[PDB]
Amino acid sequence: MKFKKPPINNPSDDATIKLAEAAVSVSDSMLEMAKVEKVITPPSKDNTLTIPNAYNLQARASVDWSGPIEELTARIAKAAHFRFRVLGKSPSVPVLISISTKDESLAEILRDIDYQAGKKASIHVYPNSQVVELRYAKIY
Amino acid sequence: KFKKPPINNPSDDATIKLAEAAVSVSDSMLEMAKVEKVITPPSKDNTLTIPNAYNLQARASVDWSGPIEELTARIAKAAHFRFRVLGKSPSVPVLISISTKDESLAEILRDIDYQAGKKASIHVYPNSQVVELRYAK
Amino acid sequence: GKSPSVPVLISISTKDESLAEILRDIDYQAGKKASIHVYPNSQVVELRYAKIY
Amino acid sequence: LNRFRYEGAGVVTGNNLRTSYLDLYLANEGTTRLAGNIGLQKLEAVGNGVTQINGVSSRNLQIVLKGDPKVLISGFVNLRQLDMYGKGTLSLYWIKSDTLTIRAKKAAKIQLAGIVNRLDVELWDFAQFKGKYLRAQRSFVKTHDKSVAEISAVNHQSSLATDASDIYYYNLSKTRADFMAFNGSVLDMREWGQSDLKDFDRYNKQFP
Amino acid sequence: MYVRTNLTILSPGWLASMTSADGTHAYEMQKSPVLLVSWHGKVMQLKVEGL
Amino acid sequence: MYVRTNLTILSPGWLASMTSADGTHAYEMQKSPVLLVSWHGKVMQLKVEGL
Amino acid sequence: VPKLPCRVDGACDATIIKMMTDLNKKGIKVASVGQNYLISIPASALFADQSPRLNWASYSLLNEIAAFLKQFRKIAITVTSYSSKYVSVKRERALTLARSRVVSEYLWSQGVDSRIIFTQGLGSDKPITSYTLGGDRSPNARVEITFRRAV
Amino acid sequence: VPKLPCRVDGACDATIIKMMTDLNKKGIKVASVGQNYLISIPASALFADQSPRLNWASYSLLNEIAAFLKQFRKIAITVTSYSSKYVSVKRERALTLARSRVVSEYLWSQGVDSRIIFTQGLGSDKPITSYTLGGDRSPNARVEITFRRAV
Amino acid sequence: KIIDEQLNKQARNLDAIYDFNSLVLEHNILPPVLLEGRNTLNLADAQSIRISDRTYKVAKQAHFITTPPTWRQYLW
Amino acid sequence: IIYYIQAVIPGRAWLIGSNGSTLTVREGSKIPGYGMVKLIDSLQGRILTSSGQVIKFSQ
Amino acid sequence: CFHPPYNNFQPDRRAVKRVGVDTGGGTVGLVASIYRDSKRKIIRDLQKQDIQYVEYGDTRTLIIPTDKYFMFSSPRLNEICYPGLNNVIRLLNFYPQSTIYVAGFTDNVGSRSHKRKLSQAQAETMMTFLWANGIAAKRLKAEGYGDKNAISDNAIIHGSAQNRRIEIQWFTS
Repeated sequence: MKFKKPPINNPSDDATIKLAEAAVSVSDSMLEMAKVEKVITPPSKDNTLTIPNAYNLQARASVDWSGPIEELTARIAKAAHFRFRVLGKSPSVPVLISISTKDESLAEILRDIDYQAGKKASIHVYPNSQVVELRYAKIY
Repeated sequence: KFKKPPINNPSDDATIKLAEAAVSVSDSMLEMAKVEKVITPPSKDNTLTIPNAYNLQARASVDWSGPIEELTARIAKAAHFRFRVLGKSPSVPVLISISTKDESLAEILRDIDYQAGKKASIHVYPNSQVVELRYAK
Repeated sequence: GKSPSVPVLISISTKDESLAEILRDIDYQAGKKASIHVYPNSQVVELRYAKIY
Repeated sequence: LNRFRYEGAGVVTGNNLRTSYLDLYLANEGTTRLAGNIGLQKLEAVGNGVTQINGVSSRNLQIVLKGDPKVLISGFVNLRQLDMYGKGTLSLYWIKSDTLTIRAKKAAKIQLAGIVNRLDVELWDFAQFKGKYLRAQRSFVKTHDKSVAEISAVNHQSSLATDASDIYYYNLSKTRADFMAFNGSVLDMREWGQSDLKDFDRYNKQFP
Repeated sequence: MYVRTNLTILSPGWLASMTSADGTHAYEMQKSPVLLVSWHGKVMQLKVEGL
Repeated sequence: MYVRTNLTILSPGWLASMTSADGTHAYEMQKSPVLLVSWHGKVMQLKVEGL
Repeated sequence: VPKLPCRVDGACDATIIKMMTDLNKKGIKVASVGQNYLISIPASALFADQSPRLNWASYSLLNEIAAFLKQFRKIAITVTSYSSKYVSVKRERALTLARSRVVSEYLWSQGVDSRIIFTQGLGSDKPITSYTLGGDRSPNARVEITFRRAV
Repeated sequence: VPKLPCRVDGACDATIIKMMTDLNKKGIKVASVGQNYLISIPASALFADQSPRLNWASYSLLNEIAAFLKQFRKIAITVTSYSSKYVSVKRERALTLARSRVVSEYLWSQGVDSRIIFTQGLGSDKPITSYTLGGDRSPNARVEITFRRAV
Repeated sequence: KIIDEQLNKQARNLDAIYDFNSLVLEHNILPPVLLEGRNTLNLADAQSIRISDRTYKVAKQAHFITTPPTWRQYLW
Repeated sequence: IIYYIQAVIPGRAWLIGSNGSTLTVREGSKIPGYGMVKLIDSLQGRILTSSGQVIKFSQ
Repeated sequence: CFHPPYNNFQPDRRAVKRVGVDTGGGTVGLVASIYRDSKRKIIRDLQKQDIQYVEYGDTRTLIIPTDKYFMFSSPRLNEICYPGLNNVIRLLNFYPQSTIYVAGFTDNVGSRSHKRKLSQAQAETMMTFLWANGIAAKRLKAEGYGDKNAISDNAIIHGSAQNRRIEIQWFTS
């Protein structure tokens, strides 16, 4: 004789309600901008050709890091047992990235690192020589 | 006997909506950076390859931050290779900044070329063991 | 058309009519501000604002 | 040439025979070479015979087997149903169909490759289903004790293992669901050294 | 405010900075009771008083 | 009086008005304690206190 | 004085000592030298035989080991999976990879504030016992957790 | 602050629960899902055989369901009337149209707080069961009221 | 106190969703801030109105930045 | 135009072109627009031919 | 005696163990068993859980909350509410001839393709789960829609929580 409905949770907070109500419109705006930009400029290639995948690079990982990139790439080189190398100089303005994902390939993690780097630094791998080498933007 | 759920599960509906929004905006931003990012082909990559000669595999602890001409002549003399230059020294000298304790001198020269970029370049002949510093016009 | 900034306000009080006459009635009530057309061959009800000024 | 039933240690060789349909019922070592282009719908081998057919193309075919044959057919067949209850081997070159039912009881060595829109697999015991190079839109596989199956699912994959049952997929299905009861196993057995291997996404990241 | 450390200070905006040859960073910036750095990929707060 | 909502104002008039891309409405009128809105075809009066 | 915490929260070193000795009496290998801590578990107390299915009671031991691992300050943990020789190389390589993936996912679900989880499995390439009579009961099949305490 | 109304007048959730349970045991189907509510009444509880006339006993039930519907806050109401095949198609459609019109008129003229009420009927054109043995006693002969609770 | 506790409770999705650091241009410069307006009408007085379809305003100009901001100087 | 791969046995393969045309190819075969296939792969879905292109599956 | 992992996909045997521990009267165990396996107490236990059961005419429908029964943003089936799933199996064993339509629904935020993929994946998950319990593969049809038809508005928080759902419809003949 009782009557219920399916979704029942622990109670909420109105400030969290207002935060989510901002966040939905923010998400829609960002989706709008990204869709229009992708439409107006068509890409040509991708970083898969720059970064292939070889054996021992198929170990898995899950991460949460929010710092300068150098400790992160040194740790991933120590995982891969690869020769780690730098090129150029890190500028006085540091490069900070934030990755919080779940169970990815090392190669896809590195491609995400390059994409979030964008026009500040670039990454390359010589797999046969087993080397991960970065290069900062040699400009300014 | 007992299995627990994850601790910071989004139990609350506001948390559900918020985390979903975060996932959506993360994938959108990664998409936009991907569609705007400029890459380079690994065939047209104007970079110095490894010269893979025998003598270039010594360990050196090198600190320098200044002109490049004395540095390349000094590492050539350390390598017992001949060295010459093709081009003219400009008024403002080419400047570099390299400090390391143990690398290959060959990839050190590769880093010299990479910091040089446009105005300078380097060739190496291993048969007649020479290093050539090529200036730009 | 373009919805103008000044809203177009319609008050209706009527019981037990048909849809077509409701449509014709409110199109008459709008008058010089808008127009309604119906394409029943394509099942499309279309309205238009007034291109004025 | 309508119905051909044979027993008793025969060798028949033929090529360039044109027919709409004929029914073969072979027994007791029929060594057959058929290098023609023949449509047919039914075939029966009683047991303990080896038969290789080069070229069969029909709109339809229904086949069951009873003994221990060693058969292989070349061509394209829109098969529907296949049941194996003995100690049989089978291999087809191409299949272009939509609905496939497979029942395996005792010992089957089946080698198929082609395009099937919907595949159902039942394996009971000592089944060795090598269905690699066989792309499927929908795959539904149920394996009981000591059954090994090799699948190549593309889009929708459903897998169940009771115990001591090996199920090896070979492609990244856009939807994967797997279950094991007592001692089952769902595994990839991929290569990992390819230049263009892709990882999972948020839609198929199922943890066994 | 003048601060010597070896972490990477993020939040309140630093006016100028320099580095040693060994990873020690030197910052000078406005007055704030609070700093916000990155340690090892974890963000940390820093309480400063005594102004 | 500076009023933001997503309703439609009726009675006192206003001097200026603008609308967002989502249907939000922003208005500009003189001092008044009350407002009129046709919310969903139904007339409502809104109380504004503390003028 | 109450404005600064006197210790890292959720830490009592007596309780840490007690749970370490409890795990050693339970039969779980715990070892350390300086800052490098390693713990080793045979796979027979977790999985089915040559299988990536998990017993229900094993979640309790997973809860206990997560409660131990919440104590220290950490950065990167590495979990490796090891097995015996069964059919191929691919079979046990995939088995170790799957087992490492499962234990990594549930560990990440639990609240251990490490920045990095590395998982890898190698199958049967580096055994630690020449006596190879047993199958999955033999202690060469195992899982290892390695990390370094920091400051 | 205290002069503002604490609740919507003429409303109590306990009264809502009690009257919907009474309707449910009375035999009229009550259906609640999300914010959209459905109430369906069999036709022979309201009319005589194939006839667009109201029996005098039906007005008590009509008053009851009107007092139920006034409790919520609505914008749009929709009523549908359905029947069985008798002679024609348009004859049954016209019967449903008349029935829905009559009940819509009475519900409007009673003090319910709707804004817009649509009425239409079709008859046998959208059945709900394969049991067509009964005539106007058949359970598919029905009237449905649907609305959405607005905030 | 409770809302500062809740904002510390939900942490990583907040700086995840408010990525300033991808918004930075090539030369470490904060992009400037723009505002929109749809369907403007203002009446000045009798016999005097002014309408416009879309309006846009620059709020604050672009400049150099030594660090990307966070949400803490907006929400704490 | 392009082609696509359908099923691969070790030695022979099934191919579908852009216009829906079908082919079954040997170890050595001739395809106009692409020439002569030198070798195939059965573990991988790649075809090595005289024109230097590599065929793949649908995405 | 039992296993929490879905009783290892065996035929679940609750009543015989119940009458065994009841005899440890026999008629008391019998009346307890016929109270427990009765459909009314099954529906009431589903109402004690968070599952919505609706019968109307001959079409029978079931509604399951995805946020409760699933790990977040995932096609992973959450393992906590296995008593609810056992109740689901025991109820749906009753009509072994009706075909099954199953569908999934999500809210209104994000990429439409992403919503469609998530709903179709969850639909295939539930379909596979039912397929793993003695149901022939021709008896099912799965579909995952996006936000094509809500039951409550997604601009208010509780309705937005209500909107995503799992829908199970089945017929009679």
